[PDB]
Amino acid sequence: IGTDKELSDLLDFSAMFS
Amino acid sequence: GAMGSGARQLSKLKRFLTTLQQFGNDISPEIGERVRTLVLGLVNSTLTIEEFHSKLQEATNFPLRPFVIPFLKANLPLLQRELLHCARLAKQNPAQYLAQHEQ
Repeated sequence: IGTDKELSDLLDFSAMFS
Repeated sequence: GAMGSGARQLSKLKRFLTTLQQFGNDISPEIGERVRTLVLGLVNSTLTIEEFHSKLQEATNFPLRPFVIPFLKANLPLLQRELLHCARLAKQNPAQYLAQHEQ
């Protein structure tokens, strides 16, 4: 996916797998 | 290749920090100082990725993606190298140490 990829590829993990 | 690719990582580092910075911008008037000190420290060669991320967990809460701490290690060369240029213009006496911690 995109949008703040640099921030997502390092921050947050549960909010995406939940 | 060209001379000056270290500018790339600064995009994620300068951006990432802006998020975790607020994650703990409600603890006390010192965290705001911690987050600021953590970043300046990691760049001042007085910190480290494993430490910055490990410590930031308190002030900014870095415990996120298990692969987040390693990222800074890959982009660190850019943030350090690129920032080293401007840092050279200052070259003060780091021996002063204002925070001083065990780490």
